[PDB]
Amino acid sequence: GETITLQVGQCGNQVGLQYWQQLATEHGIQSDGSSTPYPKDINDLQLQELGKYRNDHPELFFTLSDSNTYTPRSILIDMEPSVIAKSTSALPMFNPRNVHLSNNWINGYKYGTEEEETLLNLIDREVDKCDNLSNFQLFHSVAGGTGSGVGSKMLEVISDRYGHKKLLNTFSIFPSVVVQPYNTILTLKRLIDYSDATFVFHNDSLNRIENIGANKLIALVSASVSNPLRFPGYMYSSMESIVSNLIPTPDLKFLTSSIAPFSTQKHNYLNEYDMLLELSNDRYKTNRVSGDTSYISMLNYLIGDNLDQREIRKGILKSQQRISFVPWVARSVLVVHGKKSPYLKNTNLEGIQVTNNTSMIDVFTKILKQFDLLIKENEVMEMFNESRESVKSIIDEYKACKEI
Amino acid sequence: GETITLQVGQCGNQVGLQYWQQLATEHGIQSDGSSTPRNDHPELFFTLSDSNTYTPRSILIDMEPSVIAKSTSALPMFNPRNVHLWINGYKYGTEEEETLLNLIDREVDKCDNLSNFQLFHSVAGGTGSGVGSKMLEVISDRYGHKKLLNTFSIFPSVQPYNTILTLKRLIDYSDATFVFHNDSLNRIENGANKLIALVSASVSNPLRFPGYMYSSMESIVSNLIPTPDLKFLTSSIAPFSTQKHNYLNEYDMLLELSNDRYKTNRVGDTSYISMLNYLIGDNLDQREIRKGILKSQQRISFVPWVARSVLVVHGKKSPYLKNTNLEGIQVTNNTSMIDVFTKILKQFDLLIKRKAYLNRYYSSVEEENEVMEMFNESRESVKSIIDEYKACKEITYLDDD
Amino acid sequence: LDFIFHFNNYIVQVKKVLVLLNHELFNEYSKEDQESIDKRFANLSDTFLMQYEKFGENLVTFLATIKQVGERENQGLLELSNRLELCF
Amino acid sequence: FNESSVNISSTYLRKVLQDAIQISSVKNFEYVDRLDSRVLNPQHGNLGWESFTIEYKIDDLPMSYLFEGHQHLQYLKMFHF
Amino acid sequence: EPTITSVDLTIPLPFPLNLVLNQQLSYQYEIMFKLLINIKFISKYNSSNWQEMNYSKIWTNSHFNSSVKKWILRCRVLHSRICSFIHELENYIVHDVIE
Amino acid sequence: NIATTTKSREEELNKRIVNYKIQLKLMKNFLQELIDR
Amino acid sequence: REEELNKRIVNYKIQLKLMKNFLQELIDRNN
Repeated sequence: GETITLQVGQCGNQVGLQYWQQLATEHGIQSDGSSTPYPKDINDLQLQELGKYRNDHPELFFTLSDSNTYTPRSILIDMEPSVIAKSTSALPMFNPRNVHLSNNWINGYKYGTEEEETLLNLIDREVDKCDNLSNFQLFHSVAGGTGSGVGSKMLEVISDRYGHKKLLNTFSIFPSVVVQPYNTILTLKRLIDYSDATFVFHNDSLNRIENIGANKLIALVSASVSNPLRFPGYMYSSMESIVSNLIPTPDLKFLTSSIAPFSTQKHNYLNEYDMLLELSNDRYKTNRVSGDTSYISMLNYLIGDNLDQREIRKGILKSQQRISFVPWVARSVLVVHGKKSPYLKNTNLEGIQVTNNTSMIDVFTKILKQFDLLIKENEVMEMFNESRESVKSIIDEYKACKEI
Repeated sequence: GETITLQVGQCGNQVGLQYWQQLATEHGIQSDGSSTPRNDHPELFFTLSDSNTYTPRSILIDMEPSVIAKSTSALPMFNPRNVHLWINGYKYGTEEEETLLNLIDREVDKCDNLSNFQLFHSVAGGTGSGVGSKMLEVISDRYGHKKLLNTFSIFPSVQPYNTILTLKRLIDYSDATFVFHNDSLNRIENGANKLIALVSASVSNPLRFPGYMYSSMESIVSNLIPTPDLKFLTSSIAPFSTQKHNYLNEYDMLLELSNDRYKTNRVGDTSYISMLNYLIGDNLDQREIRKGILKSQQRISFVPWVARSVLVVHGKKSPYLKNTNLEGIQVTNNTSMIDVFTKILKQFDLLIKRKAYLNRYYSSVEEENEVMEMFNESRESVKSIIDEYKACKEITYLDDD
Repeated sequence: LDFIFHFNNYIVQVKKVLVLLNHELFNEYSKEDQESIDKRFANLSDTFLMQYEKFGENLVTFLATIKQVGERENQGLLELSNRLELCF
Repeated sequence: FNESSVNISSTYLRKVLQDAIQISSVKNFEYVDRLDSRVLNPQHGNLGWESFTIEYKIDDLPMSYLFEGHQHLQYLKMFHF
Repeated sequence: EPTITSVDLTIPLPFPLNLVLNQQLSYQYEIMFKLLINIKFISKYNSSNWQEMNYSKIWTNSHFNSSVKKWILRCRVLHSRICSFIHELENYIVHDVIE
Repeated sequence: NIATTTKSREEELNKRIVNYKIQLKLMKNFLQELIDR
Repeated sequence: REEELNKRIVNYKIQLKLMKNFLQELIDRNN
């Protein structure tokens, strides 16, 4: 399958630029689109005295032209041209054709509605270059202005133009002003309605991790989620398969991610066993999680050369007891044995953990309380009421998740 | 067979200059007619002397000598012997009928086996449009219908009267008329004659650079004109070429050639009557073209009574153009002609109810009656073609009910 | 191929018949009755219908044959079958 | 694969294999030529899913004479599971 | 049968070129020559008949009655279908098989 | 049952027979030219 | 089913061999 990335808003563009530079670095694709010859495999031992061949899948994201030039499957949507200019200058490989240029959520939503035909033509143009499309990836901020309204309208348009036949992820960034709570609730309503799997990122928790920029961590997590897809292995290798393993019902679709920070410091993790235990720590999760949390699904990513199986097995066994699983979900912890890109010189391990826990009760409770405080033509107020009721519809559902 | 080009009016002469420059560049013929160091066949468009000089077969007609002088000076290999210098223009064409008839008969005698007449002219050209309208009549009368005519008429962006008077004869005598709008040409550019020249040069590519198939103009045209009434063609050109971000595959050329924004005439929903796509590259991958043909057939809305076939010609790029990337031209027959013809008729009716400028044409009682009957006939013919194109859309076209 | 060739020959022979139907050109060509004209048109009706239905029959049989052969042995004929089926 | 194992023909298998090679990351694989699909037992009661097997051709090398058929049969049993 | 069904082309070859272009190969080439000439000829018969059907004076005459007009329209559409079918068949045979 | 494979078995056999029908007929024509002299 | 094609193949192999032997016999006798 193929994945199409859409970036909306200033924050979305800032994240996407580093996300694409990360992917280009891993796959050895230079900023000008030229490809690098593939280094010989490390575990493919050979006898010893004493150019287009590849074994990865970079084209799952980049369109390989007839002239051996790669180009990302990205679409940049916003109104301020400064961020787009910076992004294009940093990465000339971006297709100029794919760029679209133009505070209140309603104004942005109406602008998206009026100019929906052009954006739709762009989406169809990108899809036409893809055979056997798999999913869409969205990088946008829930609150912030252009991103909220434009991303919500694009969400609805993509959801209903293709009959929901392809799943649609969402790398939403939550805000850390009088208009912000309204925007957050209004966008979260469409996130509930249309999105298939949402990665919640909280700026305050990102700042908590950082001080031990903020967009680099989001880029790293997003570019490490799809590691099995770009370097296929025994399991997964499909975006639908990864998501389906963490979403038991359509309602419990909000995922959160944990990141191991110490990928480079010379006091890095000793081995896989240590990192398996350290990943469960609550101080490195990207969403504030209390001690009353319970996990619905578990997924751990390991990225390194020739990982020791004994350490991984022992780490899984020890971590299974520590984690508090929801009563009606069987105790199951899964580890993804990803492959490190041969182009990267760094030999240290990296590991990203993706979880579906019940900590969303508190986060949406804070959002709901702020919205209720701020509330104290008429059509918009009806939409506000509908968003309030839709959010409560999963507040109570996540609460009921505790019960058999 | 050989082809004869007729250039009428200032716009026609400029477009013809660009067209002949393009053709000479493709065949490596220098400005003086000398060859440059065969598998191609420029003889279909150039006369070869026994002193190794190539001269165009075109005939230049214009009311003033400035345009012809510029055209001849720019391209010295034009033969000066072929240079000749609305109602007033048409009556003037009647006076010069003998000279023009002999002038065209000279070119016909000079070639070995004539195939078709090409005509470059502007419908909104005023007097030159009148002389071209007379040219069509005299040619069709003298040579019968064994030799077909192709007119690359440029449509308009007092003009309504001229457009209707020229369109009456364009409908009556032309055999396959291309439609070009300056509006869509300048929209694409966002000079303009370089698009028309490119389209016209590419339309005949299978003749000048022979391949396995489509070796004659009869085969090219017959695929697009099921009925002599529906004779107007819509041409589409892919502009994204020679840039770094070109179309990566011919398959994407086939898919993105159908965009309504690239068409050379103003278009909503349309039904295609016939299709033929040009692909011009040194090497063409067959399997990509098969996939693109299948997708194009499954995507495009054909009229019920047409065979629903999409034809892709595998043109060969000229040796004299160095290793340039793929380019392609699309020529279609749509039902979108009803919109532009309706626009022209609306303007004509609006300006015919108001006797704004008819004093320049109505000289007396007999002139009033003559112009009235002529205008009525033209209006009725245009309505007839609109009704025919509208009846093509429905499903009961072949029914006698 | 036989049917197409014979259809072209029939088209050529039709040109003679159409002279008699219309009057405006019959006088010009004769330089070198209602019942009879009705009979001529009635004859052309059945002849043309026969050719039309024969074309339909031949097309159906040809497509079926290509489809079976392409599915069995030849890969190249299968895509031709798909294209022709998408045509008619 | 939905239809019975007797209905599947060689041309359909070749089309499936080529399309799957183009879609996946094996199109850049060094020995993509050696890959070849087959159906083992075309019984009426066996569907496509119960018979399709992928076969890696090493007959072009002398190594194939070392690897007796029994080993290959045990390589096709484990693949089936 | 029309002569087109029975016109053949033969090319004797110099020694030793004829050893590689063996007579069995040239015979298989000759069969293709005959097939392609048949199809080319029919396409040339489909174009000339299309020229008359559209622009010959008798067919293009406007003074027919309604019934004859509809008959002519039906005949033109049927001939267009035959033309498209032949061009599709020739395209397959020549580009999808030979080239 | 015989194993099914991506390559068309019957196509190969049919092509062999056609190539064996060309050799036979060419040989017959040559022998006719040889005998009649 | 394909047994029948193989049978015809071998029959034509024999016929071709017979024709070639006929050529050799004729040439030997003429010499």
